[PDB]
Amino acid sequence: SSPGPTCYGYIDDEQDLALVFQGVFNGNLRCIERRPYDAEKVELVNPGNIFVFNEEKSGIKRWTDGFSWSPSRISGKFLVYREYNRLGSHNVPEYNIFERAHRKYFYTGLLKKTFSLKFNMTDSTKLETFHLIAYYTEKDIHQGSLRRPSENPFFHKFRPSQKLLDALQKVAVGNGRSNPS
DNA sequence: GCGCGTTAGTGTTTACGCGG
DNA sequence: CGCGTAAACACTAACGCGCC
Repeated sequence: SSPGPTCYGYIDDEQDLALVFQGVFNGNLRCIERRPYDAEKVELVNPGNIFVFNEEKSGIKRWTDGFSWSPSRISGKFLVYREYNRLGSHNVPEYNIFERAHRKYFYTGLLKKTFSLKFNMTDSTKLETFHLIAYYTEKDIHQGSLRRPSENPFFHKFRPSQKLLDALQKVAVGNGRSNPS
């Protein structure tokens, strides 16, 4: 079934995030308003797919796509997860194969990164929570087949308000020590 | 539909590695 | 130390099974 991604591309840094969020605040980019159905979940997971949803307005606090994910790792201010399956007995790279006893599993190459932003949206300081989910693949990192919002003319009009930029820099995960090259 | 035990998503906490 | 990685752990939403 048919509601789809909020936009298409790849998120690398806060500038990419800011454009997507601003695009959502303006109303050009449509957020997810309800949890996907079981059959809708299978389609979510396509590379380049980006989803944004308001926690309060949608009732979604945790995003579920029905796939198998590794434990969370930190990459800057993002959380990253890796999809894994079990073997047959078709072949895959050695390093991508592991074995949680007793059975043997492998990493597919599909990846998910997440980001949460708490941001004022009227008077007072009641805060709404915006969730961002982005799917991509290792392969798309080599080929560079996915477009970043910040290098995509479509997002240019979504130039971020300073309040958004400030809110984004205030964000941290675990110890604030994660900082990949 | 509802109750209830299990799994999983989202982080925090704690531990590991190393330049110099 | 200061910087950066990465595994362990804790919380509980969300799932899914039984019901028959």
